[PDB]
Amino acid sequence: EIDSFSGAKIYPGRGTLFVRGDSKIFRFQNSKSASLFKQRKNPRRIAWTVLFR
Amino acid sequence: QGTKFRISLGLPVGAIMNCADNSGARNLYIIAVKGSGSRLNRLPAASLGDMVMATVKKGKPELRKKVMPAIVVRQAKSWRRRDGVFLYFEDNAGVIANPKGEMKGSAITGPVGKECADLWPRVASNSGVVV
Amino acid sequence: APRHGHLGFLPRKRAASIRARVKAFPKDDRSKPVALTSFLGYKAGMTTIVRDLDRPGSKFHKREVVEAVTVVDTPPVVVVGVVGYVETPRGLRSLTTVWAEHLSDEVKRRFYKNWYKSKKKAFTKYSAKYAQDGAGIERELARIKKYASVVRVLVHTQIRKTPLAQKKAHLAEIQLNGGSISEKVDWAREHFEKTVAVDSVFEQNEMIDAIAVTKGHGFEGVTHRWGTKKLPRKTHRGLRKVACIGAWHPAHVMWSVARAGQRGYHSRTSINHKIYRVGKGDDEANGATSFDRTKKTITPMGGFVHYGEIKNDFIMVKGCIPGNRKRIVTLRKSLYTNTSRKALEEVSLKWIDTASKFG
RNA sequence: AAAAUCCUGGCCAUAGUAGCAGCGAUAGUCGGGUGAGAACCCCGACGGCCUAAUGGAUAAGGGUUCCUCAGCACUGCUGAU
RNA sequence: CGAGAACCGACACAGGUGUCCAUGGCGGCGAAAGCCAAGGCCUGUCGGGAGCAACCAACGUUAGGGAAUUCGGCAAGUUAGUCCCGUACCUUCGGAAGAAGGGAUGCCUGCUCCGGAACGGAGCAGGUCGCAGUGACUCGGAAGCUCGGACUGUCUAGUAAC
RNA sequence: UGCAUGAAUGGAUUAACCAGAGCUUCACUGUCCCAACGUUGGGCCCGGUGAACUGUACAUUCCAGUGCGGAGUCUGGAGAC
RNA sequence: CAUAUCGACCGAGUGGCUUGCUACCUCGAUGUCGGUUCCCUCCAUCCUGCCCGUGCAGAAGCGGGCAAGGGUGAGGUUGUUCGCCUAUUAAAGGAGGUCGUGAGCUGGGUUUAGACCGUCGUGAGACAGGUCGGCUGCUAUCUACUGGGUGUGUGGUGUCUGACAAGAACGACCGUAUAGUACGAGAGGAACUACGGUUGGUGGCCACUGGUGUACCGGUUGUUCGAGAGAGCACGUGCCGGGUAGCCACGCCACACGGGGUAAGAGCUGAACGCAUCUAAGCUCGAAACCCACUUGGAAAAGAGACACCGCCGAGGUCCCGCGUACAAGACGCGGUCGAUAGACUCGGGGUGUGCGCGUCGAGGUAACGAGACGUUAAGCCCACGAGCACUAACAGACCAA
Repeated sequence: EIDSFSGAKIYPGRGTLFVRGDSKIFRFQNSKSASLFKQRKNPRRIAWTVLFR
Repeated sequence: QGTKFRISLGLPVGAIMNCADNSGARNLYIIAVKGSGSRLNRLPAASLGDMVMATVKKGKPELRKKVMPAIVVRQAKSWRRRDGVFLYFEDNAGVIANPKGEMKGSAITGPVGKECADLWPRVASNSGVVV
Repeated sequence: APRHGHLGFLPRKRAASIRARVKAFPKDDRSKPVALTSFLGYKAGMTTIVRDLDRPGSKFHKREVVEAVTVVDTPPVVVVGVVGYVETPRGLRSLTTVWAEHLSDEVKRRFYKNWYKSKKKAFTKYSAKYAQDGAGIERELARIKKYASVVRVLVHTQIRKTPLAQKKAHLAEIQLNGGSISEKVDWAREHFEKTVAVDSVFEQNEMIDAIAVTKGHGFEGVTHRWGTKKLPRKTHRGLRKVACIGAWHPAHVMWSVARAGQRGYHSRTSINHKIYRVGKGDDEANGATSFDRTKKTITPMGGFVHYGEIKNDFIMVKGCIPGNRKRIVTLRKSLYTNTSRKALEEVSLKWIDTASKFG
């Protein structure tokens, strides 16, 4: 259970999964990388992202 | 029976949502949902899993006008879980259904929640996608 | 009508003490006693958990999320002083105590280390004056001849390590329900000199009431007191004002009907909280886990709320009420009412959610 | 005269209560001077307000309100040198 | 003095009361907004304290729904400047019309055209940042049906503006 | 088929105009569902300043009854430091 | 086939929701209709519980009994009450409280002064006709209630007791298994019980989704500070984009059973009256209702409580200081160097979205100049959270007390 935008781990009992229009969009660690995604932003580009660097 | 999943009520009455297909559906608007209670400043409530009565605001066919029912497929408001924490995702949702509970429209646009299937099969059935 | 709000808790004052004082205690047979029938430390905020479903008749016997919820930090706590009570008519009244020569090195505030000279303010429980026996004898004699009433112990939760707490310990007496009496009296005496933890009276799956003062603001209007209807628009601009309260012979209204006053604060128990987990902060694992002295199992990264990190003895009380909030002090109990049967010594706790609160 | 929503005066409760906030102008603060006494009288610094006007010159109207010195019982929505 | 204390209004009254300064700077169409000089002021003259509760006056932001509210969309909101494109029924041919609707808009570098010239105006090419370029401020929401009175104008000083 | 329209007591109709009356649509939005949080001035406490309305008397009332038939004050109860 | 059900004539009542009467009360004035909001009640019960009857096969009903615990809405026209209509619903009952409710709101209607139309009148003007416009005063003395204090009556710290008080803390529905079974020619089509879920109500909480977020970061128009940089104003954010914490709901969690006693009813044993009889004594069961259970309050319950310990020359407490898990004043809670209570700093964790400057490129332009692009730069700026850390400030000291 890993975040698929920011990266790392996802806590055992938190972290959402939302669904977009047609099925798409995955989890979140939380509201952090979330709104970051909402604004069009790519995690492989900004600051500490596991995906980053 | 049991949703087995906690749900917060995303949309109240007079709310406008999108049918994820009926025939000539469009955007139904919510009228009281199943047997439900009330209180001062009640704001009826509704949420995924709860059968709702509704009218077809948009349309095309002479579906528009009204009567109903339909079940809310998806909602924007959180959920619950059994495993993780859960989601809200899409826009809200709703599919018209017969008293049988079957859809009155062959295809359902959009996804559907897992424990909506449990409440009513056939609705989940012609899902197209679950989860 | 229905009437707005519900009578029950009354009048709805403020709350004396920001420590809960349980009105009733479990009644027991086949018991120790605990002394600390109630035992508690207090709140950190909480996330959620994935739990295996327990043993229902039901099909669900798999992973499902429940709000693993408000993990409160407890314990250990020490009971210094078992107090007897004996003889009516009137009511319960204290007898004599016991003692303890251990004195947590912080129990000065709200206790010992009072100025030797008398102070205008009343002195709290402090003692250098000791008679362990004498108290014991007094109780025993006032057992056979006179009476005694249920005995309890003083308790005081230490802030060994909690975010922002001090030597101050605000503890209240918790009763011990053993068997006859004299058997139990012995028990509270043994667990006198000595200290305790949650893992004593407690058990995962076991249901417990929880009590604490609600957090909340001072006086507010009718609407968000017991709920009342706002409006109609006229005096809409003004604050919600209920129609006149009572009109007739008494000019004043006792009412029992919608009045502005303090809110927030409280003192109310919750019933049948399940206690999904028991815990710690020390590392223990069935298999290899992180090393380098990792931390508590459930504390979110980023800390939790204002008062962060947990690294010691915990408790998880699902569907967190908690009947109060952040860094206050809830009191545990035993489940007096009970409904469903107890679950198990432990729950599966497949996953715990750890994430910064924000984000 | 006990009386007329009676006339005139005096006086109690109301109350140490309401008002001294509301306005597109939210305005002061730190040192110092004088003084029996200084939050608001004066000096400096810092911070602000007004720009068809809270600036400049005037009509009517007021009538000495102008200037100086000495004052504080009166007046000044608190105090006042 | 000539006025949020020297005038009229019983008052050191948020009211009322004529003339000239309309050429101070940036801004911009501007005697507009906003900001700032010169000049004036801290006298629209009671202060001190509590994260300062309820309740009230003004007001900001509120997810999803979007007039379900209500006698009535009252209140609030929406639109907004400028240029280009484009613009229906009807009509007294004037109008309707800014109908509607669609696009553009900043900064920087180098230029062309109009003019005697402006610290005037209109364009061109290239480079370039932001979620957003009339970035604040200033700044219309639009369309249709019906009734009445043709129109601008007048009126119950102080509940009626039709 | 007008209870009881009608021609300068003007009839009909009408482009433009309108803080005029009624209705519909798109757009919008805390009007509403259903309320929350925050901002400023009050409110609360403190120093100073300081009124007015109103007042037959008595008065801690409540449930009933009675009475000129709509009583805190009569009657019976209840409650009340 | 009176009495499953419907039920006239006539006769006897009960209620005090409609209407009328009283012309009894008020004309030195008891503010209108309708609506709204907020509380209580009535039955004579609409649903739910337990029952009886049936013209009760079943299913679905119809009628009756006990029973008031809980429940019993949203909209379109109209000022409307009423009522008509639509879709939901278990059902969308009716009535009283000065036709409850204007020192609470609204002001659409009635019923002021303006005006039009119709009708009537010679006319002023009228109408139990229609229409457009047309105002809502007061600083609470007493009493009443909601909450908070100070005292009096019957040393202090901590923990409890429970007289009593409040609750609907739960109500209801759908689906599956039962079962395509029983019952039925067939069509059709149950139940006990066990489960899943929804709705309405109630309490609490914010990990998740969502809102706000005039903290913050960015973009950008106008203008002023000469440009650049960096900034002010545009109501108290110019506008647009994003959004942390917190607070929230549209989000999430939790809210039984069971036992005891009864009603209607079903029965047992059983006489009066040798039989019969559920009743007269006795007894077994039996409602969503009653009591308990459960949640909340509660030593001012005047029989004013109990227990343990500390203490009477010092136990404790108030003030003080630093802060909040608290808060309108007051109160409450925590810490005070035997210290991590608050701030600073650093780090962690977060928000924006890459800074100034310089270098290269850039449509072009002799050139000057040049919107903009890339690199430096996960930059820069910022944070109401956490940790580390005694650096700074919790000093100093006062007072009360048997």
